Amino acid sequence: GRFKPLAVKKKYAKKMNQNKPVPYWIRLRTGNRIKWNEKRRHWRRTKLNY
Amino acid sequence: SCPRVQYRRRMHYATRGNRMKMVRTPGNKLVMQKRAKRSQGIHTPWVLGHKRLGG
Amino acid sequence: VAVRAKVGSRSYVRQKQLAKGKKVFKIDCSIDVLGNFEQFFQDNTKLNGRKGKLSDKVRLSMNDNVLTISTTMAYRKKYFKYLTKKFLKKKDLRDWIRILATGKGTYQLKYF
Amino acid sequence: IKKAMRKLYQVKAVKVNTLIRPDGLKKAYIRLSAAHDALDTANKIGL
Amino acid sequence: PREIKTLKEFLAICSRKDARCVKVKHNPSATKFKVRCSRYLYTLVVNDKKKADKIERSIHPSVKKIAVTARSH
Amino acid sequence: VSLKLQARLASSILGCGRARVWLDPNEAVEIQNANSRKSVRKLIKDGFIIRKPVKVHSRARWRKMKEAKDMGRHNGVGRREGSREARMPSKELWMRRLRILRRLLRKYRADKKIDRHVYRDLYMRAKGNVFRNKRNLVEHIHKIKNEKKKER
RNA sequence: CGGGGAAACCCAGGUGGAGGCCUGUAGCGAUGCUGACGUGCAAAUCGCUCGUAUGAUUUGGGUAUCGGAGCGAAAGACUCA
RNA sequence: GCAAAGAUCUAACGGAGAUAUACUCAACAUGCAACGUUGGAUACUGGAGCGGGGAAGGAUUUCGUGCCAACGGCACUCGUACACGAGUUGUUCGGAAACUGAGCACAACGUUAUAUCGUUUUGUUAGGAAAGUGAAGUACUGAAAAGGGGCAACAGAGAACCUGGGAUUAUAUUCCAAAAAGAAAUUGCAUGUGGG
RNA sequence: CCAACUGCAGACCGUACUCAUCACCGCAUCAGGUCCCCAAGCAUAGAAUGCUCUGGUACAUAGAGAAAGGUAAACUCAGGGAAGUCGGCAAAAUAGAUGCGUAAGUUCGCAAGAAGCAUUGGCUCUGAGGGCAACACAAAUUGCCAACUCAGAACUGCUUACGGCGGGGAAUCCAACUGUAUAAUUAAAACAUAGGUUUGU
RNA sequence: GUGGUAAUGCGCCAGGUAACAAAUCAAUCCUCCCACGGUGAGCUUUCUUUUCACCAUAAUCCACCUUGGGCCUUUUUAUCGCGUUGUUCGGAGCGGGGGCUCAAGAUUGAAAAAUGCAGCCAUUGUUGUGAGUUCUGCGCAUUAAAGCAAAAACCUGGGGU
Ligand SMILES: [K+]
Ligand SMILES: [Mg+2]
Ligand SMILES: [Mg+2]
Ligand SMILES: [Mg+2]
Ligand SMILES: [Mg+2]
Ligand SMILES: [Mg+2]
Ligand SMILES: [Mg+2]
Ligand SMILES: [Mg+2]
Ligand SMILES: [Mg+2]
Ligand SMILES: [Mg+2]
Ligand SMILES: [Mg+2]
Ligand SMILES: [Mg+2]
Ligand SMILES: [Mg+2]
Ligand SMILES: [Mg+2]
Ligand SMILES: [Mg+2]
Ligand SMILES: [Mg+2]
Ligand SMILES: [Mg+2]
Ligand SMILES: [Mg+2]
Ligand SMILES: [Mg+2]
Ligand SMILES: [Mg+2]
Ligand SMILES: [Mg+2]
Ligand SMILES: [Mg+2]
Ligand SMILES: [Mg+2]
Ligand SMILES: [Mg+2]
Ligand SMILES: [Mg+2]
Ligand SMILES: [Mg+2]
Ligand SMILES: [Mg+2]
Ligand SMILES: [Mg+2]
Ligand SMILES: [Mg+2]
Ligand SMILES: [Mg+2]
Ligand SMILES: [Mg+2]
Ligand SMILES: [Mg+2]
Ligand SMILES: [Mg+2]
Ligand SMILES: [Mg+2]
Ligand code: NA
Ligand code: NA
Ligand code: NA
Repeated sequence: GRFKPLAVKKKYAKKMNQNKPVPYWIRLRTGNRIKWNEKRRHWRRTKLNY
Repeated sequence: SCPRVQYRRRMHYATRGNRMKMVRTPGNKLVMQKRAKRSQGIHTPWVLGHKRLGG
Repeated sequence: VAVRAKVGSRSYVRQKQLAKGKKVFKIDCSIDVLGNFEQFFQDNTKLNGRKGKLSDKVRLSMNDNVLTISTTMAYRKKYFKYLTKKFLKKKDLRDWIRILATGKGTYQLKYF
Repeated sequence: IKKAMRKLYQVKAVKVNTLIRPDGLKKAYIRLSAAHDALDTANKIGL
Repeated sequence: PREIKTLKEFLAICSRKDARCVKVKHNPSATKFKVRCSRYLYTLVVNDKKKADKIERSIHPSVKKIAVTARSH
Repeated sequence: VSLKLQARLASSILGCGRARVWLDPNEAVEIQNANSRKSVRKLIKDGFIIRKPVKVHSRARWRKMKEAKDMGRHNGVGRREGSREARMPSKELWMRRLRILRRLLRKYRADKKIDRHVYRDLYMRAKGNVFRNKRNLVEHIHKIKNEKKKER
């Protein structure tokens, strides 16, 4: 609901900023192994519980 | 049919300090407005009778 | 409420009357069929719960495409709009002609 | 924020409203005193 | 909002250094002079047009006079 | 094409449910072009979107039945489901009767038809359930006055 | 408040609204069908029927007592399947 | 096996999702089934609501434009899915600043080989010297006032603001600009007008 | 020094959305679980139950369609009426309101809705029950007006016809009673209870 | 500081507010129904002076009739009077005549038509009665071997300054 402390809000904001796909040019680098993020999180699959 | 109202001041429990009244506005809407608490008023000492003072 | 009502008394319902007054209503039909209209009102304006037989209490006149009703009894202005719609229902004009109030005591015919 | 507006641009702010966004940054809505034109200030800023 | 009962009091208020403007409102049978001032809006009601004209004419030129109308919708 | 956005905005602007918003089925191209509340307001002004009236719920049958009931129909032995006390509370009946009797006695004492002694005598009897109605009490008062006249 | 009585008291009509009182919703439970289901909607649920429903009543948040210890209107019940 | 919660029908528009054919053959007997939107019809929820707002819990699921590989145990042109770009505005609303409750336990003291133990609101810490101030006379300086410091209620106490808006795609008792659409209340410090 | 007027200033954090037959817990968009506020019309005693305007919904895989055998918050059944079965299990059955009437037993409170008998529709009428306005005693009367309930009469009709709503009687055993209680096979005669008694101080 | 016989009106220490339960009966705001009237829409083969919708007024201020409590002064009451739906009050001052106060409404205005709504540069614009509702008032007598939190902050007085 409405209430949360600011520190909790900032932790949730960092997770929101992290939840993104790999930019395409990263796959073109010499000797690259990254294909997908593999740390993607969906709100309805795994809980953070902050 | 009829109108139904909501709380507007972020406290949704009907305690003695959160009494409401229903008022119709110039825009023809029905809204809740908070009713102030009231004091019992000035009294003589409790041991002497506890009566309300004139004037 | 003070006096219990009887079924048999439903044969005579009498309108209230104007104490020291006389009301006037006018319908502006300015916009061939000026007949079949005054007489339509004459034989279809209910008075004292009885159609037709308009005595001296209600009077009509059709002047310059305008129809006036002068009465000393209490009538709602809505009643003559109701009669006008009943009239326009028969001739099948309701899709073009409409009636709108234009002032106190005054109705007017208009186009859609 | 009001004092910084006065220093950085020669404008006077009559009202500052603030919020903290869900991504963590702070945003300010700043109203000028109607003796300055926000459009001209925006043009000078370059936006 | 406060009422003013007298022309003398209305003049004294209209001449204060904080009277921003006076809105003149015409009603079917009365005229209302409303002075914005600083904390309160002051209203003087006149029921006579012959006096209302002299009041509308006796205005200082430091204060602005505004005719109240229904503004563009 | 989908006019969901226009229907939602028109519901918000006109202040009704979606069942009362009417979108013209021949002006779909025009309605497709409105993306803001301002544009939808212009559509409403031009008449491609209108508000329908509510459905009818008529009270005519109830009014006719009420006329019959006031005349005295449909309330016999076979139509009663609640108990007599639930239909007409005896405490309410007693309160009405006693208030009537006390008001009558006050009027007579103020108008000087009876004195304080007769008032005080009848007040306690009215509390004691000696008089069944206003006419009963009035007849008792008249009997008192007649006997007093003869003896005096 | 009416009637009776030497007295002590007795008979009757109202008013009033008591109770771990009665019938019955919401709530809190769980009798019978030994009904459904029994690789379930569900690692205990569903339907009808049934107990109680102003009290030793039901319920939110806070707070206090645990592992040979705690808590228990006492079933070796319950202490995160 | 995908059977509780009664139920859909019709036309037009949209879409690759059709009216999709070798001879022969006018059409049936050789392209079925299924979908979104608008209008119309028919029903259901039935104010202890598949209505409108909040706490706990969740944390972008919210809004717009696209897209339809996987996922939404049938389906999809649709989605709480996927991509890109956006959105939460307060002197007065809730909290804190600033109350006390059931309670907690820092200091002090005691105990223990061991503090990671005990006491700590029945007016109240500690064998216990726990007060740092106004005022008088420019900071300074030094008389009174037993019982140390703090936490614990977003439903108890406390708490100065109301309507209108043609003002959003999405926020509003928070946004609106001098005719502030406007009308108020309240706190701090300074001017001057009257009175001490 | 004291209002009041006027000038200037009024800091911090929260604020999207959800709150559930899809946003929370139950491995899931699971017929389970989860605190608070607002609450319309008619029938009716009514927050029972049935239907409806406002707001909401047509989402839960569908189509064609007379097998047997199932499940049901689905029905009937001639004659008999518990013969069935461990056992009337299940089903049937009673039923609202008003008047009359009501046994043994009893801690005098009850038992009791004991048991039982009768009436009830529709239509047209009649009566009763009120308010405030105008030392001398039938203003003991004139006018105006509301809201519903109860009682009586004439005429007329039944195919006994929505929903909702106790079956009753005579006895034995146990426990005084209301309550609690083996979450997931035991709700009892078990536990508690008021009352009685004893012990330490 | 100052008026009125008075109830009471105007410019360190001691009390009070915060501060607390049931039922009954009245209840205001608000909701619903009805009567009368204005505006729009529906039905119309027939019938229907008809059926449906709408007719709005926020905080904050000015001035000053009704109900319910407490009290003052004058006339002094008694087996007797006053009063509630209800379990009661009076020489420790009942009732009547005049007043003083408090609580809750009302009625004037200001705000405020300049707003809102609905037909279409113009029209409209509402006043009465029932029923239900816990604010509030009935001041602080619900079972009771049950008797119904506290503090900050604030208010008034007694004293001296
Ligand atoms: K199969
Ligand atoms: Mg009784
Ligand atoms: Mg009971
Ligand atoms: Mg019961
Ligand atoms: Mg055992
Ligand atoms: Mg199937
Ligand atoms: Mg089904
Ligand atoms: Mg239905
Ligand atoms: Mg959380
Ligand atoms: Mg699928
Ligand atoms: Mg995503
Ligand atoms: Mg903020
Ligand atoms: Mg404590
Ligand atoms: Mg301490
Ligand atoms: Mg604290
Ligand atoms: Mg609070
Ligand atoms: Mg606040
Ligand atoms: Mg929103
Ligand atoms: Mg919000
Ligand atoms: Mg909810
Ligand atoms: Mg579920
Ligand atoms: Mg989950
Ligand atoms: Mg129900
Ligand atoms: Mg038989
Ligand atoms: Mg046998
Ligand atoms: Mg046998
Ligand atoms: Mg059985
Ligand atoms: Mg019987
Ligand atoms: Mg027992
Ligand atoms: Mg029992
Ligand atoms: Mg068990
Ligand atoms: Mg069992
Ligand atoms: Mg036992
Ligand atoms: Mg009460
Ligand atoms: Na079974
Ligand atoms: Na109901
Ligand atoms: Na048979």
